[PDB]
Amino acid sequence: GQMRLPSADVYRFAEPDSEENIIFEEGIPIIKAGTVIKLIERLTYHMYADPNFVRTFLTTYRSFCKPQELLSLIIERFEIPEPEPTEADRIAIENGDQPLSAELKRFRKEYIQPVQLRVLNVCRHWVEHHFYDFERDAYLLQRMEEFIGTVRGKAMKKWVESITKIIQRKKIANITFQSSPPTVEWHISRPGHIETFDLLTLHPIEIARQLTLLESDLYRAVQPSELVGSVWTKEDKEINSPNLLKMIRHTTNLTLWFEKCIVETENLEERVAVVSRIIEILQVFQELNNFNGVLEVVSAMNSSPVYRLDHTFEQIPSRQKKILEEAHELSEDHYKKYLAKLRSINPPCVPFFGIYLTNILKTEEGNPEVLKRHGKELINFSKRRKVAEITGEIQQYQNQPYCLRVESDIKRFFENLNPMGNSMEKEFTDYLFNKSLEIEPRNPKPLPRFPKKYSYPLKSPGVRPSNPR
Amino acid sequence: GMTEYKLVVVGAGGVGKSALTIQLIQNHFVDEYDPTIEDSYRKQVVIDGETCLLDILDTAGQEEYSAMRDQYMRTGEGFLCVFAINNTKSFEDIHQYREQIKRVKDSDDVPMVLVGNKCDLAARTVESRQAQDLARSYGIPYIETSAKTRQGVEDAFYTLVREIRQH
Amino acid sequence: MTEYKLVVVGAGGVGKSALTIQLIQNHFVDEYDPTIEDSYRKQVVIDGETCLLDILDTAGQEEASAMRDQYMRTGEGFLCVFAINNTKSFEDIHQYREQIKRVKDSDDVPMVLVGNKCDLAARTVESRQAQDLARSYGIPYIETSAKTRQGVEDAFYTLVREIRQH
Ligand SMILES: Nc1nc2c(ncn2[C@@H]2O[C@H](COP(=O)(O)OP(=O)(O)NP(=O)(O)O)[C@@H](O)[C@H]2O)c(=O)[nH]1
Ligand SMILES: C[C@@H](Nc1nc(Nc2ccc(F)c(Cl)c2)nc2c(C3=CCNCC3)cccc12)C1CC1
Ligand SMILES: [Mg+2]
Ligand code: NA
Repeated sequence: GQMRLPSADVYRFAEPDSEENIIFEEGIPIIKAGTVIKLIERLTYHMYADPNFVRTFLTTYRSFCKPQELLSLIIERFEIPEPEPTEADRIAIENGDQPLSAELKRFRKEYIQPVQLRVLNVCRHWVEHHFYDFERDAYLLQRMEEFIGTVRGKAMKKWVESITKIIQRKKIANITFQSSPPTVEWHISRPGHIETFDLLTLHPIEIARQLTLLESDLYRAVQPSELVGSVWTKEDKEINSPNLLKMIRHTTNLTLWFEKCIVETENLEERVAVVSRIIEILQVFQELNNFNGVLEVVSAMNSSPVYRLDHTFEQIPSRQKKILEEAHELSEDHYKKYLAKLRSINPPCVPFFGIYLTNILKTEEGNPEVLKRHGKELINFSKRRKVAEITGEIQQYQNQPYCLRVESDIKRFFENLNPMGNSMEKEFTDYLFNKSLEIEPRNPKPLPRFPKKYSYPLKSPGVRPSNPR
Repeated sequence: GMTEYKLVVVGAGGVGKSALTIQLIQNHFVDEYDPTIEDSYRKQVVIDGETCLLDILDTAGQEEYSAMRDQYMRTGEGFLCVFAINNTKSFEDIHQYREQIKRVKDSDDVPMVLVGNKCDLAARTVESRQAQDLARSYGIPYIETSAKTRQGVEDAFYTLVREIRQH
Repeated sequence: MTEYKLVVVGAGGVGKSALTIQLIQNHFVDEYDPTIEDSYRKQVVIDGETCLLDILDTAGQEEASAMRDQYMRTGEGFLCVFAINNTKSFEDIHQYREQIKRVKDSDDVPMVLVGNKCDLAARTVESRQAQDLARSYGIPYIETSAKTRQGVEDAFYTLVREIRQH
């Protein structure tokens, strides 16, 4: 038979499942909704582990339970009463013999020890992967240290001592590869001559590599805490989502820099060379699976100042038109081809973050926080699972590092890129559009001629890499 | 067969803009949504007895990618310009959204509707007369919608389709 | 994209977590933090086909020994890990092999025998002894180092191939 349980009056997590406290989706069960007590019971269930659920719960729980209350509840879960001696044990003791304690030993082995270990696994995951709760609430951290530091008894000792050390390390807080990274490539600008760095003087291969390292680092820095609760859209977004916003502002700045490079090149022949070079950088972004970089270029070519430049577009070589068209088509039909490509490539990659943001926001906005059933309000956990499926996909692509060497001067050049200067956005984008009208006026105005601005060769070195001994 | 209309929702973030398309495309009567579901932004409807397919682009949440607005707007034939009736800044943003649409479409007469969205019970700060006056100065319809009761949602999209049909 | 459920099992301290984190993050973990149960995901192209690996990293400490049936039921293939400088961990392999076969009620479960810590000179389990055991199970034997990455992709991706052809 099943093990008997403590009375639900002394241990709340022994209440029977019912539709008034838990609802399952239609081989472990998947929870659609439940009370917080039932969610925590199943988070730490005696029959099976559910590591995905631990991640989902710890990522999303603050929309229905405060961190201080979660700790109180899992401590309550941990403190399981042991059953009293049975009739057979009683009779043995009355005769001066040692009882077999069969039911007690089974309850310890099959209920208490698994539940307690799974509570500690929640604590371990909480500290290792969601430590911001403790950074933001020093008293919560004190409570966790005290709880872990006072767990007695030998069955849990190895993990209690380990978790104590993990907490202490987190308070005060290296890559190996299958091969060597390729050699850094140089064109007109030579190493150390940062004052000459520009779109056409750096090597297009190395522009794409160094932007990919920068954009990969920005992608990898975004934590789920910046996404849950749609906080990057709210009034405190600069406080709650700083790494995400830094990532987006880089993408915006690079798109605007590409546009500025194009329209400030007034001579048609030179402007064709600029556009061709940007499409070569796009080709290397594609080769590196840097889809953020691909879309930086695609957004620039779709912008009002650039898209209208028919005389420039006409002179783009056919093979480069085909590269740009293929990249543009990734975005068509609500990013259908992009989504299929992301799911087919071999990482490392840099995803485009915008689709994730829209899907998290719409999942939050389009589903209710609670479900009402039999007069009770149950937490709608299916909604949180859907959000955590998206944050889990994000995290999966944050693991793989690029085997590319940083060039510190090229990195600093792109870190400090500031195409808008001190201008406000409307000011600056109006300037770009008026430049576009100057260099290629609306028909039937005649096309003017403009002097060259570049004194160095415009011929591209191409984007196939070189390899000396 | 049937005509497909490519519609684009634009407007300030953080003030419930996404509720407009969610409530439309939703199972009207079950309050649930998976936006990742291929063609959860397509809906077949009958407007004035003529069946058509709506394809709605709402990039809610991507507002900080400001240099992508041209790309997204370029996909559309008609536009819903949305502000929140309790956020005056979102209302003041409308002029620049409309100017940007006109530039992207290279036309002074782009089918569009102005939508005032009631996203919560916080106090209204944009009166309907102010929004009607703005819409009239542009020559476009004004529709008010609730982000919670679905009121006005069908009217906003069907009015825009009528603007496209009568362009 | 096919999904594959891999489970990493073996005695405490043999390097199950270090192997998994080397595969996932290209990082070697120096600390010895005993695992309760962890799970990782990895998209990777293997023999020209994209798949999604779900990797369950399990507890080797004996105090968790009564909690294994639940993860053995879900797993589609098993990395059976011992350390080549720890003869007791090698003797523990057969207990994992027998429990997996019982739980899954099958003589034909995808498995790979992994001898980890092969960067260390002071070996106490000879390759021949491990290879003999692997042949008796019908499975390959791969020596690995979570520290240097030697053999790590080979071990995990060989297991994928055995699930794929199961
Ligand atoms: N030299 C060397 N040390 C290794 C290697 N793999 C793991 N270690 C070290 O061995 C120790 C235990 O590693 P760990 O991955 O935690 O082992 P585990 O099998 O996951 N232990 P548990 O079963 O308790 O979760 C750590 O100090 C780790 O750095 C290896 O290939 N070489
Ligand atoms: C592949 C590319 N497609 C198109 N691009 C561009 N232009 C353009 C693109 C890149 C440039 F570097 C410059 Cl300079 C220009 N115009 C187009 C037009 C026209 C617009 C306005 N007049 C009529 C003709 C029509 C159909 C497609 C395009 C897409 C990324 C955007
Ligand atoms: Mg481990
Ligand atoms: Na206001």
